[PDB]
Amino acid sequence: AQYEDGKQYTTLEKPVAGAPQVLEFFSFFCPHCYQFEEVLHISDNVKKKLPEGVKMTKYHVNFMGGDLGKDLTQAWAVAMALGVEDKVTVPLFEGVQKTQTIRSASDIRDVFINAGIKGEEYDAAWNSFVVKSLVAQQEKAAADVQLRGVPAMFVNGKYQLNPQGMDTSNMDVFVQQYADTVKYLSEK
Ligand SMILES: COc1ccc(Nc2ccc3c(CC(=O)O)coc3c2)cc1
Repeated sequence: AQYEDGKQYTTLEKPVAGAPQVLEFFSFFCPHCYQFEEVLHISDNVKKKLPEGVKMTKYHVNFMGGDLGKDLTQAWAVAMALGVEDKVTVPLFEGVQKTQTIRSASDIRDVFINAGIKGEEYDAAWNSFVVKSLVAQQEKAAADVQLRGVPAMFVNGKYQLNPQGMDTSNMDVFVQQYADTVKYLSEK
């Protein structure tokens, strides 16, 4: 077959009932995740290959970066609660990996302030139980699939994208192959 289990994708040994249709996991410490955001725009290109209105979910993970890695999962919960993901994704990636100006929770908060989120607004979200639940939700989704590597994408709780089986001599071909695979999996 053109698409084969073990090539462009793998099949979860224990499917995840009730999982989101397209689920991405990333870390702001993750070098390929930086590329998936700034150079490849994987999420945008996958969205354009799926039908209008399908839900795509993107969660942060704890297992990279120690203390700050957990602070970033909580900050990503704030970003989701406030709806400001598009305002903070690039500054957080660059603060961690390019300028290395993010060394503490205060530095993370600075990124949101500079992006125009009010201080009182950020701190109330940071300390809220709604954000505690969003942190728990991100942890539970990663736990459900025994996640040990990012960037990862899962389709309908059953299939995991295998980008190591995609050719990377041409970045646009790679993005297209990745998005076409998601579309194929979503239609199974
Ligand atoms: C800069 O553009 C790019 C970006 C990425 C790649 N290849 C690549 C290879 C392996 C993985 C894994 C699995 C893992 O190691 O956990 C996740 O994502 C990957 C991406 C090639 C070119």
